[PDB]
Amino acid sequence: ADVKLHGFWASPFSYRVIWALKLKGVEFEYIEEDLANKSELLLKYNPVYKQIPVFVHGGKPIAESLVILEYIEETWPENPLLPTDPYERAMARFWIQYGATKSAAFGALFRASGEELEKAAKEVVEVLRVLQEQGLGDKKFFGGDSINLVDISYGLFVYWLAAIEDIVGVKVLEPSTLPRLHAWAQNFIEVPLIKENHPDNDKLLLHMKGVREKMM
Amino acid sequence: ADVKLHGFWASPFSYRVIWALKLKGVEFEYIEEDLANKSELLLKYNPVYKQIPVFVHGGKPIAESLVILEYIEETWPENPLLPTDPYERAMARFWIQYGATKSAAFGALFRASGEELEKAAKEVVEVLRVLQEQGLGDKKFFGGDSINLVDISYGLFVYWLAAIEDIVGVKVLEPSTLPRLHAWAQNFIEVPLIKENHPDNDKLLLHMKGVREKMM
Ligand SMILES: N[C@@H](CCC(=O)N[C@@H](CSO)C(=O)NCC(=O)O)C(=O)O
Ligand SMILES: N[C@@H](CCC(=O)N[C@@H](CSO)C(=O)NCC(=O)O)C(=O)O
Repeated sequence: ADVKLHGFWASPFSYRVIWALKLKGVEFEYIEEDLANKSELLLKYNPVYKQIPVFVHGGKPIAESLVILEYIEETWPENPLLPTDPYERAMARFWIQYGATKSAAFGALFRASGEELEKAAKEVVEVLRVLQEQGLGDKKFFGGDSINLVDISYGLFVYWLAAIEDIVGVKVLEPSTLPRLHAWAQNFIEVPLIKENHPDNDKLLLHMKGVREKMM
Repeated sequence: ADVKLHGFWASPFSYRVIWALKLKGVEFEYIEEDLANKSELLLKYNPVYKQIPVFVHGGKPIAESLVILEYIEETWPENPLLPTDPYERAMARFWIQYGATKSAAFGALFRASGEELEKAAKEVVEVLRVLQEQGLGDKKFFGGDSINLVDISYGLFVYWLAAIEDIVGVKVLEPSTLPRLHAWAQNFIEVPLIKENHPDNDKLLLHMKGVREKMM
């Protein structure tokens, strides 16, 4: 396979690329990186950040999941994951950037000690409320009737929410508080592409529990 | 004028939009916002962040300078500010995102107290070295022989460097340490479009000095 993807089994960032490639029907070779012993190709291809994912097409590398997603959308334009209208595309990019900026609040809640856990959860709920009210609205998905790059970027929120609930013991996405966003999260998880491509849940929660245990 | 731009006289973010519009030859109405008494249109158009710039086209608003820049490039494709090849476009977006991520180091250096000022300056120099070596290379501009959206995004670095040097008293862009990036910064400042469109330097340094004086 011409296309290569360097990833990590538990990474939402490399899963974003797997979803986009599988949606487009692009064959690819997947390379699992040991983050404690990074491959020579990983360090050569991504000297700036030394992170996965690293997507390679025709021997040329691309780092940063959002940048890779836009390259895939431009290179394989069939089965579009962005709208064609520039204004609608700007709204999609606006919400993808909002997700990237606000993703730090989820890590803060995940590592928050007993005190200030209530405050960290409060800030996450507000982020989700704005996302629901101004981003999603009454649509089934951020992409309308089917998922698009906005829904793919928000898989990271679902990953964080499910882990925070099962490990931290706090639920920041309550059906009675955010009915539309909660319905979205359930619908997203049930999309066959998503159902078929995600880290083993038991293995993922165990891994994340050990990561949280480090920060005391 | 159909196109409207809500900005702030001392903002590099609204200057990014002015540069792109003037390069494209798009007429626009400029609205100066008082950040202490935001207009009804500013709060209506940008409820998520309540910030300038806010670009309006056909009565429809767009917030976030990088998102607005891509909308302008797609809407007025003549005089291109991004390459057409998807791989080259991905490298442009990669370096624009690197600039956004690393811009926080400049604010850190600007507000750094006497102790840890040396450390903040060290981290900025490393950011600039990677930008020079891996981003700019031997090109005159990030856009090659003429400025593109990458150069426009890096006007923010020039704004910070000039202010840090004249206010903090530390020079993080030395010609003998970063010759290519220093030559780039001088060439960028001398582009007639840039020379003709920037905050009054005396007025800007005075304003920024007062902003730094607040954080003690
Ligand atoms: N902005 C990037 C983030 C990638 C990332 O965090 N990758 C992590 C593992 S995923 O939890 C990574 O590769 N870290 C390297 C390390 O742990 O040393 C993107 O969106 O592609
Ligand atoms: N991510 C945005 C940043 C805009 C911004 O910081 N704007 C500031 C003033 S510029 O120094 C702003 O509008 N702040 C509002 C306030 O001070 O309340 C962009 O790139 O458009």
